[PDB]
Amino acid sequence: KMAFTLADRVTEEMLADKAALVVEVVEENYHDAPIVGIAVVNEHGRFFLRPETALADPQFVAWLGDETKKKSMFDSKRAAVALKWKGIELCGVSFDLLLAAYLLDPAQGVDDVAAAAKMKQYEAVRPDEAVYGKGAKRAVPDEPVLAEHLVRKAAAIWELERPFLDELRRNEQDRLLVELEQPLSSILAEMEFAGVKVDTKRLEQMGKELAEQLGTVEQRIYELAGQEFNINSPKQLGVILFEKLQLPVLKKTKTGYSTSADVLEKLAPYHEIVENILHYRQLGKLQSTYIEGLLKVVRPATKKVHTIFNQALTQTGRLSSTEPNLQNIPIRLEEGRKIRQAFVPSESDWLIFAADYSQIELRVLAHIAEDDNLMEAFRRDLDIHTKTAMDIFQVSEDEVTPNMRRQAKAVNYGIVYGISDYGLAQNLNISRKEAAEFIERYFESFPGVKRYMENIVQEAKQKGYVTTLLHRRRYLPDITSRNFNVRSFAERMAMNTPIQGSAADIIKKAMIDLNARLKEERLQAHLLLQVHDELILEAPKEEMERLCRLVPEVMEQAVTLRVPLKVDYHYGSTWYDAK
DNA sequence: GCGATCAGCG
DNA sequence: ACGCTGATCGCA
Ligand SMILES: [Ca+2]
Repeated sequence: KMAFTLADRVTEEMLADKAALVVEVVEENYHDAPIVGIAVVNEHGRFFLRPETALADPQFVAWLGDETKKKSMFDSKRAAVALKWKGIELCGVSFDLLLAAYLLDPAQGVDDVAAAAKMKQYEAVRPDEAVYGKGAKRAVPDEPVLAEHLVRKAAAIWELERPFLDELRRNEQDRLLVELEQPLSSILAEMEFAGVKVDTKRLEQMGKELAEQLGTVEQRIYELAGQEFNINSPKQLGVILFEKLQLPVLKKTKTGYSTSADVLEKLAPYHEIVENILHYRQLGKLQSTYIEGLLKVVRPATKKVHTIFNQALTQTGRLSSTEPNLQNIPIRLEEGRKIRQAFVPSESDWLIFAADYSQIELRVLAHIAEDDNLMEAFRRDLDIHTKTAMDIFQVSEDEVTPNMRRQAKAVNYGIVYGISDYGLAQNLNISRKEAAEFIERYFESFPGVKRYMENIVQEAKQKGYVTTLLHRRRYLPDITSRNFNVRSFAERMAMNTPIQGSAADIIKKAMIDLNARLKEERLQAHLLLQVHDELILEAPKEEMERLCRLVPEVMEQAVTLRVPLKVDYHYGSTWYDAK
C-alpha cells in the first residue's frame, strides 16, 4: 500500500546526502544481535535492502560511515551498536526521533516509531508489537511484510523530523537534542560496545565462598526459629516473626506483614533472628544478582559484559542501565563491595579511573534557589553531609562514622525533597516532635530553599510542567489533582525533578566535553560507565597522571554555576581500587 | 505479571 | 508520609 523498491543491489540514488534510515534489530538486547533488514527513504524514493547484500556492499558501508551523509533515524544507538558488532561504523546521524520524542514528553514512554508518530497525528505505520508479535509468538514476518513495515517507519521518520524540530524549538529544546542528547547517543554506543572486562575466576570463587556462608546462616536461622521455612517466603517468614515468635507488627503491606529491612532493624532489640535474616538476604542478593546474574551475561570469549544505557527512559533525564545493571553494583557493605574486584581493565597494564561530583544536587539546588547560606556553604567547600551528621548526633567531625554520614545524607536530600516529620522521625529513631522542630530549624538556616520549593510548586501549577537548567521538561498533570495524595506526590516531583534532572544535564555535558578533550589530546583512555554523577574510564597506566588533571577539570567546567562544582577521583587496578 | 525487597545514585 | 532507577523472587 506504500510504494518502495525491493532492491537486489545497492544503487547510487540510495546514497543521497540526506535520508531516513532504518537498520532493524528486533531482539531487545541489541548486542551481537541480527540485523533483519534495512530501509532508506530519501528524495529519490523508498528502498528496502537485505542486510547480507547492503552490509557487504562497499559503497553502502562507506555511505553509512560518511559523516557528511546525514541520516534521520529512530533509536540510532541501537543501530550503531548492532552495526559495530558487524564491524561497520555508522556516522552522520543528524536526527533521532526517539530522543526528540523523549525530550518533548518523557511520560509518553515512546518505545517505537508508531508511538512517536502518534504525537504528531501520523498513523501510517504500525506498532512494532503488531508486526513482530510478543513473547514466545515473537517472529520476524515474511519479507514483504517486513520490508513494508521498515519502509513505513523510514517514511514516517522522514515526515516527522520537521514537526518534531519545530516543537523542540518552541520548547527551547532543539539545542538540547542536537548538541547534547544526540552526541551523547554516539558516546554511549562506544561505551556499550567496548564493554567492561570481568575476572570470572574471582567471581566464581566468591560465589563458592558465598554459597558456604549462605548455608551456615540458614541453619542458624532455622535453629533460632525452631523449624525450617522458605526464608524468602513472606507468608512463612511473616508467620515465624509475627505469629510464632510474636514480634510486634510495625508495618503492613497491601499483602500482609512487612519484613523490609527497616522493620527488621527496629525488631533487633526483640530477637536475634531478625539480624540473621538481614545477613541472609544480603548474602542471597549478592549471590543471585551480582554473582550468578553477572556470570550469566558475561560474553565468554572476551569475559566482557556489555550493558545497555537507556537514554530515553527516566522521567528526570537520568540514564538507566540494564542487563546487567552496572549502576547499582554494591559498595556500602564491605562484603558486597568486594564484587568490584571482579571488574578489571580490558588490557594488561591498563587501569580503571573513576571521577565523581560531590553533592552535585545540593550545589545545583544552591544555584537554582540562590539560597545565600547554601551558596556560602559550597563556596567554603563544606561537606554538608558530615556537618549535618555532627548536628543530628550531637557529635564532632572526627566522630562522624560513615553510617552516620549516610544517615545525614538521606536527611539532607529528604528535607529539600519534602520528607514529612513522620518520615524523618522514622528514619532517625527520634520523636515526631523533635523531627518537626529539626525541619523548621533547617529551613530557618536555608529560607531560600524553602521559598524555592514553594515557588517551584506554584510555577508547576501555572505552567503545567517543570524544567531543568538545560530545558529538559517534565509534565505534571497531577499537580492540580483534587486527591491530596496524588497532588502531594506531584508536588514532590516538582521539587525534585528540576534538581535531579539538572544534575543529569551536567554530567551528560561533561561526558561530551570529556570525549572531545580525550581526542584532542590523542589519549587511548575511553569511558566505560556512567553512574549518575560518576564517570568510569579505563586507560593505559601511562596516561593516569594526565587523566588526573584533565578529567576533574573537564567535569568541573562542564557548566558555570553560582557555586563551584567539585570532583573527586581515584584510579587503580580494579573498580574496587578506583576509590 | 506484579509487589516487595534491596542494590545504587541524588 | 524525600526522588530516580533495575533485578530477583514468591505468589496472603
Ligand atoms: Ca558522588
